[PDB]
Amino acid sequence: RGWFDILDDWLKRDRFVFVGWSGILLFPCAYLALGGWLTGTTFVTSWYTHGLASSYLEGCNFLTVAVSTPANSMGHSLLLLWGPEAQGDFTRWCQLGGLWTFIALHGAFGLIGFMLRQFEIARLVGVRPYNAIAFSAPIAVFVSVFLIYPLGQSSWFFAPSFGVAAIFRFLLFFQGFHNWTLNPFHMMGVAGVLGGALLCAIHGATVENTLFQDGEGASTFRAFNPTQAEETYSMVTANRFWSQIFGIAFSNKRWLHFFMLFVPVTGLWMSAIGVVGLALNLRSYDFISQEIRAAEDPEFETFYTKNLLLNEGIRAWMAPQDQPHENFVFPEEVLPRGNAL
Amino acid sequence: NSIFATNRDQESSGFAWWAGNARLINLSGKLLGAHVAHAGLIVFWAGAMTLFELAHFIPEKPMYEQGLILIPHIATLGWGVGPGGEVVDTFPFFVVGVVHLISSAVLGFGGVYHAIRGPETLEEYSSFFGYDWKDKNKMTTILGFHLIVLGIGALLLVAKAMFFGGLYDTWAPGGGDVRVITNPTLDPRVIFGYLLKSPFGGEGWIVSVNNLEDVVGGHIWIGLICIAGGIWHILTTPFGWARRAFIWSGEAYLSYSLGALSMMGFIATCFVWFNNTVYPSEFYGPTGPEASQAQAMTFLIRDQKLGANVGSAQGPTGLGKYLMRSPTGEIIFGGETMRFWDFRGPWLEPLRGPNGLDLNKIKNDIQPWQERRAAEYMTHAPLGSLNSVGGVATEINSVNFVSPRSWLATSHFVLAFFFLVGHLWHAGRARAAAAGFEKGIDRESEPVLSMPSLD
Amino acid sequence: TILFQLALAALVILSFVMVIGVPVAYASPQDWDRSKQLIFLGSGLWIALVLVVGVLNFFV
Amino acid sequence: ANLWERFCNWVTSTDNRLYVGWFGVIMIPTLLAATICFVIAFIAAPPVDIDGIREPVSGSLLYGNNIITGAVVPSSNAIGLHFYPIWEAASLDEWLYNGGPYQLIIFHFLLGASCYMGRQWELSYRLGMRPWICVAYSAPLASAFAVFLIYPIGQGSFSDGMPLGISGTFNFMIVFQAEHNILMHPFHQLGVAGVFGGALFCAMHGSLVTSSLIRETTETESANYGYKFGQEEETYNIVAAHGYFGRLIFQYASFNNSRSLHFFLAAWPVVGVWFAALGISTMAFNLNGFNFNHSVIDAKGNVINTWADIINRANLGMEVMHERNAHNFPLDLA
Amino acid sequence: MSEGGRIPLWIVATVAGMGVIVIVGLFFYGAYAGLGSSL
Amino acid sequence: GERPFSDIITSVRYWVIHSITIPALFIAGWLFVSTGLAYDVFGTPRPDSYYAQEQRSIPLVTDRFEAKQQVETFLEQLK
Amino acid sequence: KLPEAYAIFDPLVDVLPVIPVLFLALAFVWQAAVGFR
Amino acid sequence: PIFTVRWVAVHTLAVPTIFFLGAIAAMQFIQR
Amino acid sequence: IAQLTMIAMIGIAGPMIIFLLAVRRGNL
Ligand code: CLA
Ligand code: CLA
Ligand code: CLA
Ligand code: CLA
Ligand code: CLA
Ligand SMILES: CC1=C(/C=C/C(C)=C/C=C/C(C)=C/C=C/C=C(C)/C=C/C=C(C)/C=C/C2=C(C)CCCC2(C)C)C(C)(C)CCC1
Ligand SMILES: CC1=C(/C=C/C(C)=C/C=C/C(C)=C/C=C/C=C(C)/C=C/C=C(C)/C=C/C2=C(C)CCCC2(C)C)C(C)(C)CCC1
Ligand SMILES: CC1=C(/C=C/C(C)=C/C=C/C(C)=C/C=C/C=C(C)/C=C/C=C(C)/C=C/C2=C(C)CCCC2(C)C)C(C)(C)CCC1
Ligand SMILES: CC1=C(/C=C/C(C)=C/C=C/C(C)=C/C=C/C=C(C)/C=C/C=C(C)/C=C/C2=C(C)CCCC2(C)C)C(C)(C)CCC1
Ligand SMILES: CCCCCCCS[C@@H]1O[C@H](CO)[C@@H](O)[C@H](O)[C@H]1O
Ligand code: OEX
Ligand SMILES: [Ca+2]
Ligand SMILES: [Ca+2]
Ligand SMILES: [Cl-]
Ligand SMILES: [Cl-]
Ligand SMILES: [Mg+2]
Repeated sequence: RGWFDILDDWLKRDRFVFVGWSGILLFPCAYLALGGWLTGTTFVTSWYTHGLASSYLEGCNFLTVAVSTPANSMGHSLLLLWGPEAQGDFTRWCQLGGLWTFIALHGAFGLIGFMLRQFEIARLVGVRPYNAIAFSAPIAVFVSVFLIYPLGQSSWFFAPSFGVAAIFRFLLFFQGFHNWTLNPFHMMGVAGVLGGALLCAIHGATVENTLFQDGEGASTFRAFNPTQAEETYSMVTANRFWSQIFGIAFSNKRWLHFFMLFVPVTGLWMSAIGVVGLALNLRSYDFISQEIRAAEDPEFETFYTKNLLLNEGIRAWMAPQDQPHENFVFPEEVLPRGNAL
Repeated sequence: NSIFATNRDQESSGFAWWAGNARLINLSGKLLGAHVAHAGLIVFWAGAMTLFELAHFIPEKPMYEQGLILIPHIATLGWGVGPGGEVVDTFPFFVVGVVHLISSAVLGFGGVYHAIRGPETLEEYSSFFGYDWKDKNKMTTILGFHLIVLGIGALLLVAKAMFFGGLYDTWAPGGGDVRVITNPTLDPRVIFGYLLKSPFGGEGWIVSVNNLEDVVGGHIWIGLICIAGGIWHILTTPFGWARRAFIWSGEAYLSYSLGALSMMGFIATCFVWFNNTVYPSEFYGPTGPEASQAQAMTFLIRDQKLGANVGSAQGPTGLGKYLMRSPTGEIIFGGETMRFWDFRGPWLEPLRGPNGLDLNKIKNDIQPWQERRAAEYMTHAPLGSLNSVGGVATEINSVNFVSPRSWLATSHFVLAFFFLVGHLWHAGRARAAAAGFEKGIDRESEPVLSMPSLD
Repeated sequence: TILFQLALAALVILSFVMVIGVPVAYASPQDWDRSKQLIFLGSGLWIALVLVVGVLNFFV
Repeated sequence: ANLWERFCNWVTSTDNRLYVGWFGVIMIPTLLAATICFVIAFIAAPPVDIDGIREPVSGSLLYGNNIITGAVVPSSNAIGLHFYPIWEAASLDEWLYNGGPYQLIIFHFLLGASCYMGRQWELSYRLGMRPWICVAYSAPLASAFAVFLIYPIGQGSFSDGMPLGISGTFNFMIVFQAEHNILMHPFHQLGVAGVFGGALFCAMHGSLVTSSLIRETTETESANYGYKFGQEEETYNIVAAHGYFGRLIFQYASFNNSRSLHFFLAAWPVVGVWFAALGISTMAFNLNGFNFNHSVIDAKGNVINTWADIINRANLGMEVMHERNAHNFPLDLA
Repeated sequence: MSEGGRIPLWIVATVAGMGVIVIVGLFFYGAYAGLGSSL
Repeated sequence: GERPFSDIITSVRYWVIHSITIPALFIAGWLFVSTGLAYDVFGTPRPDSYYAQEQRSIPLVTDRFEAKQQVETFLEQLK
Repeated sequence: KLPEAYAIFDPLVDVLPVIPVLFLALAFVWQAAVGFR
Repeated sequence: PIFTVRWVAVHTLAVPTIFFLGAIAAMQFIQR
Repeated sequence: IAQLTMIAMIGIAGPMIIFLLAVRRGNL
């Protein structure tokens, strides 16, 4: 038997950590992404790319450390260690933000490896590959947010930086500049996430509160057997309860579980589509009819125009430090401010 | 021997380790142990925390600047302090602390005794100390002893107020001071008046109690009420209507107490956030409303010094910049602090007339001590970060400050909340367990299968 | 008196010994009769030292 | 058969298409009042002086809003926490100007939703179920209490409660960030882990059970026909499911006890969302998110900004702009 | 010996656990001293 | 088809090995920082290397292809 | 500060308040020792 | 010298982790 | 040092009780 089959046997042995052909892509990329992140957040600055301290070494904490995007002047350079910016100098590479592209690109190929792993294992065990299908949502999110978005903008600088506070800054930028909460694609995303968390909770609670008494213990976990043929909870009782409480109820367990896949996965896909528009500044920023009325009528005020005033605050107050390559100087007298504050 | 040999395992008790304490429900001796030892932990904390506070206390600096919550309780009872809440003697704080910490050794001793050495169940040992949760008469008797004990505790506050030095009175004439209460309010129209008042703005239910006479008198009523109720419960057994209304089990009783403690915790939260009588701002810092009012006072003072006619200054919206009307006409401070016009505090009340803030008094009678107190309170508003950076959320690092009022309101809200969740958890479980289905649905006898279809 | 500084150090040391000692005695299978004797002795000593520290407080 | 006894039997009947119950006797009228007032106000209410500065904000559709910008607007800052029922107003016109609908709706709603929660306990008891679905629902309920009642209480006004509308919600959230730096608060962080985790585990569970459905149908039909309501046997192979997941990660990170699995599905989002609710409810008393503004300083004393300092600039933008006519003094203290 | 069971798992757990608490405690200390302390 | 972790981590062999290796890695990490080598490997500023003495503007990279040189210049400008 | 006679005990007084927390943690050491049976 | 996949897997994480934690422990003593 | 020593002593005590009882087959 040939070397290919011999390699295939070995790759697919049942061991504590399954490897597979997929593992050849997944393990190195995921390891380098995760270790890239730990390495930059522990040791690496963002002084030359952002004017920011971003590592434990400089004094940041777990909330404030980040691996930051490269400077805007890099554009969408791949920023390869050996490429023409760092020219093979590891220290300069770090200082130029090359760990950001390192982690984004290895992280992207690692996600591809993970989903291929999901396919490979499902094929080996003989189950349908719905888990891999469901994983397309995290992938759409990663790709639209960390790749497509900065690719439509001026440079990687405007991608999210990998860090807790840095991601918060990304949220707030999207509010002030994109009005992203107004976007119906974001709103569908919200619905899928909160509706998914709702489904997760209500189903988990429902099963646990319609269990059949299958033991004498007051702690009811031991009364389940992985091999038992019988449902562990009553679908008929659960259905009656929800029909009477809420008006409708699941009656079909396969539909129920398929819907649990459908909701959060669809939500994440929709939010990704909106971010693809935001790559181009194709926002849902305004309602034209509102602005035409407000411009002509200084007594007309809604929560929509209140939020734009907050956004104008955000852009003017945050832009000079957030976008240092622009060299903004905004004299105090031009800053928008309400009374007193 | 065997690891399963004792009754302290899932195999014997029917409860997993993470529900370990439920094994105690019918083991009155080990249960007494758990309780006494827990009470020891509460006492130990009161003692050790007080001494930690004292070791850290710079007595001339305000307490509220120093992350203290226990010294302010002792100070409010009149111990250790003089006019304006100045700390005249730290020894009573030391005493309170040491005596709790010594008492905790004894409760801890007794609790460890009962928990691991003494008799597991008390019933064989004694008909007085033994009990059955289902014995309604014995349940009301123990409740009754405890009611009498609580009644006594309330009379001890009255004793302190009336006979043993008095209480710190922030409203005391001529400035805040320890005062002996000689004329407690006993008129039940006043005392139960508080219980019937709305909890909404400008009313504030019992949180609005604003003088020590009412506080002391209310504790005379509570003391007697509780002692009479204790006797009542020792001499009676539950009426039929009550027998049919409740679930009679240890877990049911636990659930009732959980709902009660939740309610009390939410009440405590409101008390410490709004009340500046039993939580003196000299010790706890200004309330949110107080500090907002104080800002308006502060700029009213400053601008008036510069020549502003504060009564006639129109602000940008048309309402008075410093002074405006509440919705029922009272003259009140302007700007966002219009929401806080129900605020009442001793630094402010001298500027108040029958129609509200009085323009002549504001023009003529503001004293430098009012100015200093409004400034202090405005710059100690209860805003601050989790890491104790004082001020608004955009403030730079510099001042180490979170008001005790914020620590105490947030802690008790979190506790009251989880206690309501505990109440629901134990009330639902106790109902399920009394009816016999807490372990799941009988496959052989599934009640829904006997019901008609909904449609 | 500042022997105080030792009567307290006594009580503190004794305390640490009871805190380990009492629960180990109570759950130990063997010499309970002896263990029980010493626990009365620790307890009486402890109560004593607290009264001592108490009274001596007012001298140092 | 007493008339009262017949009534009690009907109220607590397990045979009503929708269960009524004693909690239902309060829930039904209070929810109907909230809903009807909400719907009329959302369509037709005139502008409301939310910030008590005689600057009315239009919330309703007929007064120029669409679905996204419309709201029932909070009661006036001049009201504060005062109780403002219709009968305290001189006229419906005054009640409307001052934001009366908002009080009426939120109070009936909170009572009605609290009774919804009791009703779930109550029906569980009637059907011989275990009692804790209502405990799971306590999480979103707690979150509603936080934004409609607890926040107003700590700040001293219902004008600061969350508006009843889509844009008004975003307004509430942005002001909240400026005033509490909620993003940097660990309880909101636990909330996020709860809802992203809930949505992840929802998808994961759904996909794993779907992956392992036992073949009962042909290709030209929906697999859902392979399960019949009330069948005794399980419809998927839990052993295949676990065999897959244990290999995806490693054997021991996979749940093989379906009771443990379903408990974890309940507990994760519920606990995270109780923390979210406690975030809003303790930020109500101004114990705020972490503040690392200027935490990093160089050898000379120069501030070296971190991402926290950038967040702080965005916050300042929100702070100085919101309620642009309401503040006369330098500090926003509630 | 590669013999398992020689050191009880509860002692391993307690000691590793205290190790974690100590390291994390040091990190919290560091939030108030030296770099990152604001001082 | 391999030994359970709890057998391994409760064994004398494991602890004999790891009582050397764990403290050794821990100490090597400690010295990577305490000797200052971590600054030089990653090009991170020490507390006295964010700014030359008077300047208050950040050494922001503004040129993609001579970014290497620009950083070098910034580093020389630290007197 | 504590009365000055007691000053030597400051470092101990500083650790005392945390002890109640060590009791919760102790429950787990214990349970691990009876194998969470 | 016989290694397993699991052994390799555990050590690629555990070895840098300890090294990093020593590094971070040291950083707690840096003063500006 | 004084603080860290009290801490280590007080902290050791709980585990010591468990360890002692375990060693002498006590009533754990
Ligand atoms: C599967 C594992 C894997 C994958 C997919 C990647 C992927 C990547 N690495 Mg990572 N890397 C890995 C493992 C991996 N790495 C490991 C184990 C290490 C530690 C040594 C690294 C260390 C590392 C560093 C330090 C950097 C990268 C970078 C990159 C990126 C650019 C790579 C590149 O341009 O290669 C180019 C080379 C190839 C694509 C090789 C292809 C060989 C072809 C197929 C041969 C052609 C044969 C042909 C048939 C002959 C015909 C004959 C004919 C004449 C007749 C890319 C995202 C760079 C980056 O991230 O910058 C931001 C970067 O700086 N990697
Ligand atoms: C306030 C917290 C508290 C209290 C007071 C108790 C009390 C008790 N528990 Mg519960 N428990 C708790 C929290 C608590 N537990 C927590 C957080 C968990 C989850 C980890 C459990 C899980 C649990 C289970 C699974 C079981 C108990 C049981 C018990 C009882 C018997 C314990 C025993 O036999 O020890 C044996 C242990 C020892 C002898 C070791 C030493 C114990 C002592 C008390 C240490 C004292 C230290 C202290 C410093 C002493 C100084 C004293 C000084 C004054 C002289 C006892 C009354 C058992 C039961 O119900 O009995 C029927 C039982 O099976 N518990
Ligand atoms: C009512 C309870 C309460 C309140 C309001 C306070 C308040 C305060 N304390 Mg005291 N204290 C308490 C109990 C309390 N403490 C307990 C139980 C201990 C023993 C550990 C202490 C020991 C203590 C010390 C040693 C010190 C204080 C200090 C302080 C101040 C600083 C607080 C701080 O920075 O926290 C930081 C905030 C935290 C650490 C966050 C706590 C959040 C918890 C972990 C989450 C809550 C979860 C909830 C309870 C339930 C989860 C259940 C769910 C999973 C189902 C502040 C005045 C300091 C002070 O200034 O002294 C003068 C100080 O040095 N406290
Ligand atoms: C609620 C707390 C409580 C309760 C109900 C009990 C009840 C019991 N204990 Mg236990 N115990 C406790 C706490 C408690 N103890 C504490 C704190 C300690 C340490 C001092 C002990 C140490 C202990 C031992 C060593 C023994 C008992 C025994 C007993 C049994 C008989 C007691 C007796 O003979 O009464 C008659 C006693 C009196 C008439 C004296 C009462 C006077 C007291 C001291 C003062 C009353 C004033 C006031 C109410 C105090 C309030 C304190 C408060 C501020 C905290 C009974 C089961 C015995 C038993 O288990 O037999 C096998 C036994 O040997 N106890
Ligand atoms: C911890 C304190 C406590 C506890 C747990 C109990 C428990 C009990 N009592 Mg006792 N009681 C106490 C203190 C207590 N009592 C005191 C101090 C007194 C003296 C006044 C009494 C006097 C007393 C009498 C005269 C009676 C009881 C009875 C009972 C039993 C039935 C109670 C009941 O149905 O309440 C539930 C209350 C109702 C069903 C009535 C509805 C109450 C409304 C709807 C609630 C409104 C309050 C609101 C939510 C918030 C408060 C503010 C308000 C003032 C506006 C039960 C065993 C009865 C019995 O069986 O005795 C043998 C009985 O007749 N108690
Ligand atoms: C980048 C790069 C690379 C690589 C690297 C690597 C691979 C690394 C790794 C690294 C690592 C691998 C590291 C690790 C670290 C770790 C850490 C630092 C940890 C920490 C932790 C902690 C701190 C914990 C905490 C906690 C939690 C989490 C929960 C609860 C409990 C506690 C709190 C304890 C190379 C050479 C290729 C090339 C160039 C670039
Ligand atoms: C049952 C049980 C439990 C519990 C237990 C408990 C809870 C106990 C308690 C305990 C306690 C609660 C104890 C106490 C102790 C105390 C003491 C021991 C004290 C002492 C004191 C002293 C010594 C003093 C000193 C001093 C003075 C006098 C002055 C000032 C300074 C000083 C501080 C030095 C557990 C969980 C484990 C589990 C198992 C079972
Ligand atoms: C000290 C004081 C005072 C006074 C106080 C008092 C006089 C109090 C009283 C209190 C009271 C006098 C209370 C009462 C309470 C009650 C309650 C809390 C009730 C409850 C009930 C329940 C819970 C029921 C339930 C149910 C129903 C409804 C139906 C059937 C079934 C059952 C039975 C479950 C004042 C404020 C002046 C001032 C300050 C201090
Ligand atoms: C007042 C006083 C006193 C007292 C004392 C006491 C009362 C003590 C106690 C103590 C204690 C009471 C201790 C305890 C400790 C504990 C610990 C240290 C623990 C830890 C734990 C852990 C670490 C865990 C871990 C784990 C396990 C075990 C299993 C599961 C998993 C885990 C990992 C979580 C004295 C004498 C000093 C004198 C002075 C005065
Ligand atoms: C990774 C690329 C996959 C391509 C594999 C092509 C294998 S090639 C294949 O190998 C057999 C034994 O190995 C030989 O016996 C046979 O003659 C040859 O055609
Ligand atoms: O109303 Mn709604 O927002 Ca609570 O901070 Mn103050 O007031 Mn007003 O300002 Mn910012
Ligand atoms: Ca047993
Ligand atoms: Ca220096
Ligand atoms: Cl606004
Ligand atoms: Cl203002
Ligand atoms: Mg530091």
